[PDB]
Amino acid sequence: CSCSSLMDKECVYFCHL
Repeated sequence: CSCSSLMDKECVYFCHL
């Protein structure tokens, strides 16, 4: 699981780092 911009913490919580 990964997002476009790991920077955007919102996008992180998603996959949960």
